[PDB]
Amino acid sequence: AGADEERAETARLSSFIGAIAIGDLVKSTLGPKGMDKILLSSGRDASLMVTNDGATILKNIGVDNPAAKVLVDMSRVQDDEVGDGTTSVTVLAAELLREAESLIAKKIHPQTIIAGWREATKAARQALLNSAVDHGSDEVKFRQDLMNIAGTTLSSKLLTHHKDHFTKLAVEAVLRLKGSGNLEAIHVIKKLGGSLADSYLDEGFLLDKKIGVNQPKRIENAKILIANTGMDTDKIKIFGSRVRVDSTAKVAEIEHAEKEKMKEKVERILKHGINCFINRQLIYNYPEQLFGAAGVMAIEHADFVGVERLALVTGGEIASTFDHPELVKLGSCKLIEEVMIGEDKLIHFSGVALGEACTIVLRGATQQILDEAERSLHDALCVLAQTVKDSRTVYGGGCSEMLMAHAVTQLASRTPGKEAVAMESYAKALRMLPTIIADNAGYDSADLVAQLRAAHSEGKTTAGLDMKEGTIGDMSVLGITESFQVKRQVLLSAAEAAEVILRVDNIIKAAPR
Amino acid sequence: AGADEERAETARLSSFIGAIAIGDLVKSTLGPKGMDKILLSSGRDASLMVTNDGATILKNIGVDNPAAKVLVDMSRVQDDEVGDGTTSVTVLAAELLREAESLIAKKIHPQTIIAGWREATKAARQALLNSAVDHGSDEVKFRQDLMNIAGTTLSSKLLTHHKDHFTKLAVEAVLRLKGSGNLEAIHVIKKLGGSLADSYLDEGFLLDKKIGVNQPKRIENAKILIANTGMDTDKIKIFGSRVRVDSTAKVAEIEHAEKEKMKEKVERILKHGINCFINRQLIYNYPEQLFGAAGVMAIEHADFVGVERLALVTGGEIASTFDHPELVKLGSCKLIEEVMIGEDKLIHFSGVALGEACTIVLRGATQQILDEAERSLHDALCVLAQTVKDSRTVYGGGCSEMLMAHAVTQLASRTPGKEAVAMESYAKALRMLPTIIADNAGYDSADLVAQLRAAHSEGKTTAGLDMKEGTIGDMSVLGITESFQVKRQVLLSAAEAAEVILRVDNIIKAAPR
Amino acid sequence: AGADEERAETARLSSFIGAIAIGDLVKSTLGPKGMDKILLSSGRDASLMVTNDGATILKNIGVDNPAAKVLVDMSRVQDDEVGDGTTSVTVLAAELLREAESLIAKKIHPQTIIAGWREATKAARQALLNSAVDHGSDEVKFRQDLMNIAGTTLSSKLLTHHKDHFTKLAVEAVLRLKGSGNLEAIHVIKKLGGSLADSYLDEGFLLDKKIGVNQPKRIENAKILIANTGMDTDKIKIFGSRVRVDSTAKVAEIEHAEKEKMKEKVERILKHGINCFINRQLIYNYPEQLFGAAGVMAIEHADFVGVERLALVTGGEIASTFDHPELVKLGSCKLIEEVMIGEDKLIHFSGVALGEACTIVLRGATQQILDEAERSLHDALCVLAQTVKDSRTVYGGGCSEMLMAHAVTQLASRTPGKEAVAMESYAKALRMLPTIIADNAGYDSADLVAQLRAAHSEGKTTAGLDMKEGTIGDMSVLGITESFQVKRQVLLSAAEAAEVILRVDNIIKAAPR
Repeated sequence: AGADEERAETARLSSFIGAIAIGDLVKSTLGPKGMDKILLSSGRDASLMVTNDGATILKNIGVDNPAAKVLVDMSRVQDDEVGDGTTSVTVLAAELLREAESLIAKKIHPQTIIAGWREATKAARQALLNSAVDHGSDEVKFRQDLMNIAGTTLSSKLLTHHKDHFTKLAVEAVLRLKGSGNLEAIHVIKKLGGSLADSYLDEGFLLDKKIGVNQPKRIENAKILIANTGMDTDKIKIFGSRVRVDSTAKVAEIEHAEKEKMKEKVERILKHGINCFINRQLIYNYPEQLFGAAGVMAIEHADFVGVERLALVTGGEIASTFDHPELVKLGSCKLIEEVMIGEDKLIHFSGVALGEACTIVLRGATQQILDEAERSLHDALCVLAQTVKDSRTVYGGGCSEMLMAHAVTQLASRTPGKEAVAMESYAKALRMLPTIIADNAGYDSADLVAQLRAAHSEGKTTAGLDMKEGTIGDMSVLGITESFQVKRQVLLSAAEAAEVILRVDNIIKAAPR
Repeated sequence: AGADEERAETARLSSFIGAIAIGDLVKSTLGPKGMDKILLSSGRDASLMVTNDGATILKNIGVDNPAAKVLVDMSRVQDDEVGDGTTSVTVLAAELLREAESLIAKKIHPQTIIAGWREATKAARQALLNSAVDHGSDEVKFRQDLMNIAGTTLSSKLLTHHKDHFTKLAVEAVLRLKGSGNLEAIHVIKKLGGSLADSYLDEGFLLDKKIGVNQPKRIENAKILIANTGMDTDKIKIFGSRVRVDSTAKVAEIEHAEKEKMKEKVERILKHGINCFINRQLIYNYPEQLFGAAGVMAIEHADFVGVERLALVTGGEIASTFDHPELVKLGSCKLIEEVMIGEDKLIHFSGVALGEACTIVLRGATQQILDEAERSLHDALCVLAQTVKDSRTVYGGGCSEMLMAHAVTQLASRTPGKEAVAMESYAKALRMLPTIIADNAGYDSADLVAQLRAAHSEGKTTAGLDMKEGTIGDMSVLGITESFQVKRQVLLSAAEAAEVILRVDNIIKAAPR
Repeated sequence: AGADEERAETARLSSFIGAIAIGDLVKSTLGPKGMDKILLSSGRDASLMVTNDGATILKNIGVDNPAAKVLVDMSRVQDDEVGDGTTSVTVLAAELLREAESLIAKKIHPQTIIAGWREATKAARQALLNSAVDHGSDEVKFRQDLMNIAGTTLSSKLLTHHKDHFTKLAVEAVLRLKGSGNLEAIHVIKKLGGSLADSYLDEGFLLDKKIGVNQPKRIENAKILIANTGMDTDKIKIFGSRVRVDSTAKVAEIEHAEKEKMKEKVERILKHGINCFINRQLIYNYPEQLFGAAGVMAIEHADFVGVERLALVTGGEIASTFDHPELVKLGSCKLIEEVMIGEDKLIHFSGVALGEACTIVLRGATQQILDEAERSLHDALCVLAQTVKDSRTVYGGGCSEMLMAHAVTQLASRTPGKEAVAMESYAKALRMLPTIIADNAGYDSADLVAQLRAAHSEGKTTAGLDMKEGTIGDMSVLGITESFQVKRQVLLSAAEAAEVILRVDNIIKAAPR
């Protein structure tokens, strides 16, 4: 079957290599001051894709044959549950593998060593219920809505110079989302024109299409018409082919028949007061001359997904044949217009009666960075939704890591012999996270770690690493916090990821269903 | 893999090399006695293109991997707002990079150095509000229209002998152009025939087509008809199919139907007084005989772009079916005729009542050099149009640069330590421009630097580098002046390109896929 | 990387190499002795073209990449002014480059050297607006029409034993083209039959074609018909299909319909008295039988180019459908006939009322030399038109070059020696020409230079190199003269063309790395 199997030394090594390669790259991402990375790939990759979110970059590609992709895939479930904020879940699992060099010296029973992973659940659950997290969002909430965790997610990201304002905007978007919808109908677009606000919140839906140069500039008391069938007429579903009437003179009636399609469209249209027509496909030329005289703005080949979303927004319609007008059609009427804001022209649909669907339009600084904002909304939508629902968070700035480390030292003394040596090694791993945060800051590491441990040991969960100061301070005053979900899941599956490879000392031979 | 990550000094170096290569080529370009350059290259290039405009050449070719294309791109946005006259903006940006080698010797914090750019605000503005330059350009004007900057723009260019006259012509074009209509409707064609004037200005629009050998030579009562649909008839979209017939005689009735189509065209046409017909497509043969007898000039397969601009000029038309004659067509009426010019035959539309759109025609001797005028005219339109709107200029020949240099010298050593080195690096950058101007003309650079600084220091703004003289002289009488917004923007444009790579906060980075 | 690597020493070399190769071929050509050269290429070239005139050979073919084709191109512009006689302008420019080797001795600044070209304008102004010319050429003028300069142009050419008579003929040709035309409508052909005249002057246009086996030999009071559309008829619009009949009687109309086409052509034709028909395309067989019996000669697939000249000649016509015979057709009638010239069979159109367009028929002895005459006509027409318009001339045979040389020697010592070496070199360029004129004569070159200079110095412009004498004599008696503006342009042109690549030190490169 072309099976690739490695015995003892080689099998273990591949996991070891996979964990180390990813650790160095992800470590710089963490913290208020993160580093943006630039990735270039060939083969269905347009240009360098720069992702600040570690989970997004791993999901996108499958670089090579060594085992690590499955470990990567699991993080998505975590994302649906919580996901982002800052990425640290992958890093802790990778360092577990490094003491394995020490482990070979033990020389014969790795399985006994394994009982530590179940023990790790003990280590992780001890962390659970231990440490005051937060009071939690009531619902909507006035000032606790943001200016907290989203900013922290952003801090590692470059756009933060104007971006932090954008993050603040996103919570407003999440609060409106809760009501009856689901987790759908959120649309964001960006504009090349520069502004300090760098974004506007629209009460309705954003679209970009035009009938033609002629027609009135704006419409009011608008009525919206949506048609399943195109305005094109002649073919039927089967030719109706070679007609041959009895000279040129009667061929004219068929041309006349076209006029009948034109007239029906205007007669029915005039009574309603129709201000806008939206059709998802091709549109017949004849009606276009007629729309301009009437003062009605139509949209040719409107995208179906936008239209379908639009329908809940406008009260909906039953789309059928030209009978479609009047009562079978329901149309919202606040205002439809093409406004000209800043430079590039677009059409704004707004004032929806339903209130169950909304759209956001962004403005940028004008450059390569502008395309960055596309990925940027998506990060914001996910961070806030979970933070309000979980109602639980933990202190950032490495505050969480030092507290747990003091507790885990005790755990090694907890077990009489073999368990103790293995359990202690897991505990020392946590120490590196605080050390790395301080080192990139531009401050002396030795002074930092000694003072750090003393504050955590005392019992203050709030106290943590302050990079700006270069010393230890109160994290809570800063307002930096990490989502509660990211911490419980990493601890539970960090052990599971390493568990499938390392515990296997020998291989049978399968692959079925 | 394939990341092209470039860390610390290597990243800085790529910016450095791009700047030095560009400056040497462009330096000879700005001056009364510029050289002129020809590029051979190969592949999709013909042979020795010669461009005197630095901005045009940088955009045309993107030769290599190092970053500079985006910096180059920004020059064009400047062109819309003024652009050229002479190209000097690119040179100043490059020189600021040379001091960076000195900076590694300092080896402290590159961010700290960045402070000089921000205080460059007090430099660009120092150039501003200091030294009155002219005062005029209120609108139209008799002799201030040219014999100024346009001559200077072309002074560098070889075509100066006969062409300086052409430059004079271009401002007349801008005067008609000016209004609240921004920039629209400008068309220029060079012709293969030589005259002393080497160009005549047409009051209307120039086109090149003919109905056929028959029909009268001159209409002089010119009325214009434009049709969206061809004169061709048969298929409609309801064929009547491929057609039988018992005998050849029956097919005769079909010909007769074609005849009716001819008659409708003439009956309506004579009443209007129709003198010329222009159709943007193929034209059916039958009407052609009709037009010839009537004394009406028609154009087959007329280009659409000419028509839309022409419509603005004539007063417009509404293009529909054969109902098109009379009132639905406005038809302007001064003079339409085909006029022989020197060598090649062309058709001229003239006498436009609206006044918004006009056309320029150039002739020339008949040279490789002659095609040069097409790109040159575009440059001519851009320099003069902004000259009137800005209403402000600066002294050329290095006068502006030496003055600014005197102010920056005080700033340098006065501030102690780390900031002084940064401030002074920018300051001596200005020194190179005086050296570069004198060196290319055949005079000793060393002597020139000493004498130049002493005159500027005294307080005479007008005095500057005179290449023909070999020393210093009064710049204003020479006729060399620089656009007002080129100087505030150039300092800012030079500043941002180098600054962005040195910002983002450290970033040692690495990244996989 | 791209563009061609030239600046400093290598760039100078390309100009240098182009000048030396061209000078040897052209040097032989100068003067009555002048040597004819044979050039061979077999694909797109009929036979070796001797091309005695230097200007004609350089323009026809651009053999290679080095710069020289553009320098060559200017000479035609000179030709438009006059630019012929015997070629000398190109040679003087080339020798300017020879002492450039001396210039590397200076080893540092070529620009000081450049001021010498300006000096040349001062030096060359003593050759134009100076000396004396001839003061004849009233325009038209019956006896001063030729036997002068055209013979001189031909003196170099070998054919001038019977050829000189041909040159005399050409002025009559220039006189007839006098008017509002320019240079158009002149056709020249040659024949293989020998006669003393070697040529004949005809009243009209010559075309080689024949109708067919049948048809009258000659027509008088001839009327000319030209048709855009061929005489082929049947399918038009809607073939009426391919027809199967029910019986013999119905098919009567098809055969008869063809007859109507025949009837229109004959009945309309008879009233006019039609003697000849010319069609630029294929012709239908039925009319062909008619033309023979009627007494009318028709031409199948007549060349369109021949037809267009003929139209000015006959007063023209409007070409369309069979409505064409009568007033819409203008016929000029003298005599149209097919005649025998010595051996070959040709058709002659003659007796043009307009007089604006004419054709020349050359016969000749039966020689390689005979094809030389075709070469001669293009040169003949250009020489005479300019001579009447300029009203000024200079003495040939090297008389012009030596006089100028005496003046330039003084100039070198006037300037400082470093400058002087560069100025003197332009001056000694003139000296080589006297040596060449004598060398082709077979007389001793050393003796000739000494005696030549002494007579020119004295002040006699008329005195020059008498090749036949072996010493020096009166050029005017010989009748050899050069037009006045050939000299004005050569002196300005020779200097700056070379100067543009020597003026500049560093140049044209884009951005390799």
